[PDB]
Amino acid sequence: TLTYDDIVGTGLANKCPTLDDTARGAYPIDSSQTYRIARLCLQPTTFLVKEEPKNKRQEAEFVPTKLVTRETTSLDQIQGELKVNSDGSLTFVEEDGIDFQPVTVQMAGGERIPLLFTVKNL
Amino acid sequence: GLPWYRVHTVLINDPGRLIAAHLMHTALVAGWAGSMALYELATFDPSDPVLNPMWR
Ligand code: CLA
Ligand code: CLA
Ligand code: CLA
Ligand code: CLA
Ligand SMILES: CCCCCCCCCCCCCCCC(=O)OC[C@H](CO[C@@H]1O[C@H](CS(=O)(=O)O)[C@@H](O)[C@H](O)[C@H]1O)OC(=O)CCCCCCCCCCCCCCC
Ligand SMILES: CCCCCCCCCCCCCCCC(=O)OC[C@H](COP(=O)(O)OC[C@@H](O)CO)OC(=O)CCCCCCCCCCCCCCC
Ligand SMILES: CC1=C(/C=C/C(C)=C/C=C\C(C)=C\C=C\C=C(C)\C=C\C=C(C)\C=C\C2=C(C)CCCC2(C)C)C(C)(C)CCC1
Repeated sequence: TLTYDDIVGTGLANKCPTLDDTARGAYPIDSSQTYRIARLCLQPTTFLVKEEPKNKRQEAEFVPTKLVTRETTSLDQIQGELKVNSDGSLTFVEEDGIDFQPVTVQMAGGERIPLLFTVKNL
Repeated sequence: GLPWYRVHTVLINDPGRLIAAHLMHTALVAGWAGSMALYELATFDPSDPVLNPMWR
């Protein structure tokens, strides 16, 4: 079990926890039971930005960008209600957490695209 | 003395200074290439190869 001193400055603190390959199981939902997500984490690996169409007005594509704001990008410690609906579908209702990060990515040619990467009120 | 349009003939019998002069010329031309490239890169919009290519 890793401590802060094991993690600090490695980059691991910006990584979400992973599960190994044997984890292909199933988690039963009791439709009489109330549920929560205790921690939702989102670690972005690629940011794509839609190029502004030349004027040809064809399909503008999403192009790769380079992250310049370093490993400051993940959303984590997010928690909320997991409702069980009458049709047996599940709905996550985000309540709180570190559910946003400012991010600047840089396009081919130098253009920097700041964004608020977020799942606020998901 | 030498007329102005003859100033460079001093190199005719000075192979070392002629080599030096050729080096300087070459330096100027390569410096030009570098600076031209830099200026063009400072002005070129690469955003539209279709209707705004370099030759436009
Ligand atoms: C490889 C190319 C080359 C070379 C090495 C030479 C070499 C030389 N020529 Mg020139 N010459 C050339 C091409 C060349 N010539 C061409 C193409 C022409 C036709 C226009 C002439 C016409 C010519 C004449 C009529 C004479 C020479 C003479 C001279 C000699 C003295 C140069 C001098 O003192 O100028 C000194 C020059 C200045 C102090 C200022 C010149 C300013 C110019 C006119 C304007 C600005 C030029 C700009 C900086 C250059 C840009 C580069 C260009 C290629 C785009 C020298 C041996 C003279 C000579 O034989 O002496 C006995 C001489 O009488 N040449
Ligand atoms: C390839 C270019 C070149 C080369 C290798 C030479 C080589 C040489 N020149 Mg020549 N010269 C040149 C171009 C060149 N010259 C030009 C274009 C002129 C006309 C201005 C002259 C005029 C000249 C004279 C009158 C004499 C020589 C002589 C000599 C020799 C001694 C150096 C000296 O006195 O510099 C003098 C030359 C300069 C200082 C060049 C002028 C500099 C110009 C204005 C450009 C400077 C760059 C600047 C930072 C950019 C401005 C940007 C602008 C947009 C504001 C030497 C062999 C001498 C010699 O030995 O005669 C017997 C001599 O007396 N040169
Ligand atoms: C080993 C055989 C050899 C070689 C490989 C060269 C090569 C060349 N000669 Mg030289 N030359 C030679 C024998 C040789 N020469 C002999 C026997 C004579 C009679 C004395 C001359 C007289 C001569 C004259 C009069 C002139 C040349 C020039 C040139 C150059 C024109 C191309 C250029 O500038 O590209 C651009 C340059 C590069 C892309 C960089 C090349 C990297 C260099 C070679 C490394 C420098 C370090 C090296 C250890 C020291 C110099 C090497 C020397 C053998 C050339 C070029 C470097 C001209 C020149 O020097 O003008 C500038 C010129 O004016 N040569
Ligand atoms: C293969 C292509 C080539 C060739 C053959 C030359 C040849 C030569 N260069 Mg050039 N040069 C070249 C490419 C070339 N260059 C490039 C790509 C650059 C980078 C832009 C330069 C930059 C350069 C500089 C900075 C200088 C030279 C000079 C010279 C000359 C040195 C010998 C001399 O004493 O002439 C004596 C001069 C002449 C015989 C007159 C040449 C007249 C030319 C061909 C047209 C002049 C146009 C007009 C009258 C004046 C310019 C307009 C003005 C509004 C600026 C020589 C004629 C040097 C020189 O001219 O010293 C005087 C010099 O200063 N060259
Ligand atoms: C708008 C303007 C602003 C631009 C200013 C930028 C440059 C400022 C410097 C200009 C002043 C030069 C003073 C002269 C020095 C001198 O002693 O001359 C004599 C020297 C040798 O030293 C000498 O040699 C002499 C004999 S001999 O020449 O060796 O035969 C002898 O008298 C003496 O003892 C000895 O010291 O040799 C020369 O003849 C060179 C003089 C020519 C210099 C002008 C060229 C400037 C353009 C260069 C641009 C580079 C382009 C980029 C390419 C890579
Ligand atoms: C990019 C870097 C730029 C820096 C380079 C700077 C460029 C320098 C350019 C030098 C050119 C100077 C011109 C020399 C002018 C000058 O000195 O000539 C007089 C000169 C006489 O020289 P001599 O052989 O008699 O020797 C005297 C010596 O002292 C010369 O130094 O003859 C030549 O130079 C040939 C060119 C004749 C040119 C004659 C044309 C002029 C007649 C009138 C034209 C206008 C009126 C027309 C009416 C329709
Ligand atoms: C030294 C040292 C350093 C530095 C260098 C530099 C700083 C750079 C450069 C170069 C340069 C940056 C300079 C130059 C060039 C320019 C030129 C040479 C141009 C030309 C002009 C002319 C010649 C043309 C004329 C024209 C007119 C003007 C108009 C129209 C007509 C005509 C076209 C004629 C280094 C680090 C490298 C290292 C080594 C050593």
